[PDB]
Amino acid sequence: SGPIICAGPIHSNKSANIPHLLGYSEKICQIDRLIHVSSWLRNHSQFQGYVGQRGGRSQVSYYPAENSYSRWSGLLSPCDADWLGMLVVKKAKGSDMIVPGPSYKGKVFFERPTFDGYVGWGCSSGKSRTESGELCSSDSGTSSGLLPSDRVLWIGDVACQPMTPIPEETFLELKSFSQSEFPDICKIDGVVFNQCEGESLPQPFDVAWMDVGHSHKIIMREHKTKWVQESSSKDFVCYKAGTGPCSESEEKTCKTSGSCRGDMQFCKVAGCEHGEEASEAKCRCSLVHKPGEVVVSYGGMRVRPKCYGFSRMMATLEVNPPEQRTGQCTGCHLECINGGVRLITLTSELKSATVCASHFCSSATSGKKSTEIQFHSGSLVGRTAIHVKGALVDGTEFTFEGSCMFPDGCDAVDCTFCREFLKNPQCYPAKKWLFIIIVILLGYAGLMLLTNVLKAIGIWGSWVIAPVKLIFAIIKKLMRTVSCLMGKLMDRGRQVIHEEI
Amino acid sequence: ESCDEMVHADSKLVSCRQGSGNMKECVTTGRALLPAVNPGQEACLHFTAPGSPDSKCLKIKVKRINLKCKKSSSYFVPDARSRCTSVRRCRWAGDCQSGCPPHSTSNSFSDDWAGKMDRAGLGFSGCSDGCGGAACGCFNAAPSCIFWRKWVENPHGIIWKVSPCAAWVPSAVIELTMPSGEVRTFHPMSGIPTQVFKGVSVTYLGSDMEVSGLTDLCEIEELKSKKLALAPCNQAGMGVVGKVGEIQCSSEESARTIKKDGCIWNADLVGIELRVDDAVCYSKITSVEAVANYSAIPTTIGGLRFERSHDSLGKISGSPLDITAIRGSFSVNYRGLRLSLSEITATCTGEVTNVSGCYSCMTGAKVSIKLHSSKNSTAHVRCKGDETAFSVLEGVHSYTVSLSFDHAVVDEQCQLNCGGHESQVTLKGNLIFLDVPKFVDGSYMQTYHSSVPTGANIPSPTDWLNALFGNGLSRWILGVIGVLLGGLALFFLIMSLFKLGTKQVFRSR
Ligand SMILES: *[C@@H]1O[C@H](CO)[C@@H](O[C@@H]2O[C@H](CO)[C@@H](O)[C@H](O)[C@H]2NC(C)=O)[C@H](O)[C@H]1NC(C)=O
Ligand SMILES: *[C@@H]1O[C@H](CO)[C@@H](O)[C@H](O)[C@H]1NC(C)=O
Ligand SMILES: *[C@@H]1O[C@H](CO)[C@@H](O)[C@H](O)[C@H]1NC(C)=O
Ligand SMILES: *[C@@H]1O[C@H](CO)[C@@H](O)[C@H](O)[C@H]1NC(C)=O
Ligand SMILES: *[C@@H]1O[C@H](CO)[C@@H](O)[C@H](O)[C@H]1NC(C)=O
Repeated sequence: SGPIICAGPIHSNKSANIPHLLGYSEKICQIDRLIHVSSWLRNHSQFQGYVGQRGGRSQVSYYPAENSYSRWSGLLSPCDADWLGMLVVKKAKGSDMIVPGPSYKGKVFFERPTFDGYVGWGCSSGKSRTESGELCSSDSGTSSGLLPSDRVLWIGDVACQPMTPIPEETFLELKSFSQSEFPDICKIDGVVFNQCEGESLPQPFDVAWMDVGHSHKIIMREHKTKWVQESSSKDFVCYKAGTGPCSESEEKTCKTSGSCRGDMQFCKVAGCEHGEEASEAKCRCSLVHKPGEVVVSYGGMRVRPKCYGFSRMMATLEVNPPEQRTGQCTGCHLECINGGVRLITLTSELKSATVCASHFCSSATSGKKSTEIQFHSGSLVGRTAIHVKGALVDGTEFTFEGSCMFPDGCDAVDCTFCREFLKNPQCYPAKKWLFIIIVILLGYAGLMLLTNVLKAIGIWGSWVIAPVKLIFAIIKKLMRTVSCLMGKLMDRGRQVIHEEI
Repeated sequence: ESCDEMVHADSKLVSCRQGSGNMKECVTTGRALLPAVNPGQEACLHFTAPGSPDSKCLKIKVKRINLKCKKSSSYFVPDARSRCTSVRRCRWAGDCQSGCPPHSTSNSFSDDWAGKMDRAGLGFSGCSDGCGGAACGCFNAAPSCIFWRKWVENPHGIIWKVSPCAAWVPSAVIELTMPSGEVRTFHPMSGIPTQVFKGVSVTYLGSDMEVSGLTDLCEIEELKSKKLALAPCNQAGMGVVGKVGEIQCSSEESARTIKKDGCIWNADLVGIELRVDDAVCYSKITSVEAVANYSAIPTTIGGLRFERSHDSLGKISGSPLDITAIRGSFSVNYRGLRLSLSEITATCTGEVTNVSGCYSCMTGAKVSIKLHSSKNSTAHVRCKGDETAFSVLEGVHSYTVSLSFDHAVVDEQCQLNCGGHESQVTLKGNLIFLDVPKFVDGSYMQTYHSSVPTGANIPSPTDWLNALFGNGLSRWILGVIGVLLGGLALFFLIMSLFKLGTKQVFRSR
């Protein structure tokens, strides 16, 4: 859970040397003692002393606190990678601000990965960070010459590893694609990203990022990862019992020589041999605890990244004052052709309009420029107060007024109910005479065919079939005169036959 | 400058005052039952004071009486795509041993996940089993663990405003005015008040004209291009899969960018299937632009033409086809409105100039009068039939009023008075008859006329001939005899030649 090669150092010198070793195993043994910070301080910051007082590496505080990539030990921090030979950490710059993260009181040095690279901040001897982090305040507490491990801070969670380079052609297509995800970010830490002709006050935002090594990194929002154990040729670092790491010559020979005691995982690959031996183990070891190496599968093409992290960052947001409006129309005018107004629009076409007449309303046909609107025919007399309201395309709302002249006492109907109550104008004044003449002519030749009926009655022809039914009714009535004769005769005869006694 | 449907308001409830250089001032509480009248006219609330010889009016004017809808609730629907992320591990570390160690997944069990950001949206973390071994990239011959997270995002940036409602009760728009100088327009609904503006609340009572077919239907309206439609939708809160309303959100500040909090969504919309080593997901959501019964701006559902009206509240209106009728009424409730009375009499005299217009019509007859006044009082022109009020100005001016007559000649006498100077005027003119308007193709009406005159449509004497004949009692008889004689001889003289055209078909050719 953090102890990789050995326990925590103690140190005795007030100002020692830290000689540079050549063995990679010796290097990985050295990292666990928290010496990269000391090398970064004694080389450039001029500070004399040592960091990580009997605390080791696992006790370094993290701003995320409870976070992944920390329960393991094989992951490489950016400082370890930098001391392993990758890109040099840039010096502190006055144009880079500090994200308002955790409390900085009591800390002595921290680092932050930016868009261009990685930066680090610290103070000289006898000074420490304040609660905010603008200046180094002198404190008597940091004067005993010993600095505990918790005073070194790291921001965000990161994993860095060797990567396979790619041609630039497959990289640029990423940068454009990542720029289509956020049409809001314009400038990040003074680095152009888009063209918005306007900035705003930068605000912190926490995102993930992927490092390729060709340009100013890549911002990550959605992506699928894949952990691969690999462990092909060189993934194991180890030591001896108590003494520490073995010699460089032993490490070089162990991969090619014969009998080399070790874990069965290393045994199955190295080419180990077995035989009678004693307690003379030749740097026996195993495989270092780490999940492996990460790959990224962004929409098709895949790439192994140099670094992979999640942290806070400084950026701006686009701002635009779109509130301008337009007004209403541009010199529209209202006409009146026949029984209805006619709207005219010059700026653009008409989407929908609602004409309000004296005692009616109507909706425009919509679609054209010089639209025509017709009301109900029959009642548009007198002087009106036409009032229109509507909206055009491209977001404009327009209202207008106006009027026109319409017939006052003109109706102009041919033959309906509108005339019989009005014989005074009735459109053509010399028109009632036609009605009078026609009606009197029809009245005279609608009574002439009544005297013919009166003198020659047409029902006498039907007076020949009714007497037929009367004859049948009479025959039915006189039918009954026979039964009252025959039955009575039979009854009288039967009575007379039996009346003799 | 006109009025109609007087109610004379209510007196004896006013409480008089005094001070500040005349201007008696008053406060009143009461009620009224002004009629609805047709859209275009106005009904007023002529006030009175027991002592002062001045009055102030309160007129209600209606423009549109359309069939707008109610509003149970409102919400904002954003369009959403589907996004997914996946992470593969190997069974070598001390973090995972076999799938999910507990009964159910808790928190996220890992960092870097796209759920700690701001634009991520709602998510559902899950774990599953995938391939493991030498062929896949693990050092253990056991199935590996796959951790997947699914969410939704909103590229573009459209936003839909939805209001589920099935009432469709008649409504109207009115232009209320205070007595002094104020004018404000608002829209009452048939059953609910319209809030207190300055002490006057006016509510409408309709007839509840049922529509033919209208199930649960919601008016949806885009907020970028302003495109309106009617589509089925569910009530606020619960989201049933199938209709619009699955990405329910309430605030147009977190609707464009979907946030974890602020609104509620359902599951089974971003369903994820696991591959051999990764995870890819496809959305089952349906955009609101095509769901079911998605209509457009012009529609003819039932017997009502649902056009689009340009207002501030309820921007979807129905409309009848030919004329139709709705019999409703307003009910003004005034609580603490204040009115100022001059308490000074002034000269007021005038006479009419001309009358013209309709018979018993839908608009009445306009009468134009000319007045010479030295005050700001309100006239009270009254007659045998209707009565009207308006506002007179300083100096000499002319005004027009609407009076509804019944016969084809006007000779009545009025009793015009403004302030304190009751006098007499006269009337004179001729009027014509114009019937109810017909229907003509190409016109889409958008109003519910609230009154139609019928039952007095018959031909009449003593005017059927005044433009046909002379003018006089004996002239009528002389003209009748003349018109009877004018044609009898002509008709009965053609009898001689009638046979010449009648017997050709019945005799030799
Ligand atoms: C910190 O100081 C040490 C001490 O010189 C530097 O170590 C040197 O590294 C170079 C190349 O890596 C070697 O050629 C030298 O032999 C090293 N010096 C010694 C004394 O062994 C180290 O490079 C410095 N780190 C910096 C400047 O970032
Ligand atoms: C470090 O300590 C050793 C003795 O342990 C001493 O010889 C050496 O000079 C010290 N290094 C210094 C003082 O730089
Ligand atoms: C949509 O139209 C179909 C057509 O028949 C109808 O049956 C259905 O009820 C309509 N949908 C809704 C939600 O009313
Ligand atoms: C009626 O009088 C008014 C004066 O206000 C005048 O404008 C109008 O033309 C007159 N109309 C007729 C028909 O005399
Ligand atoms: C009377 O009315 C006119 C016009 O409406 C106005 O200018 C004037 O101020 C009014 N009189 C008073 C005393 O306010």
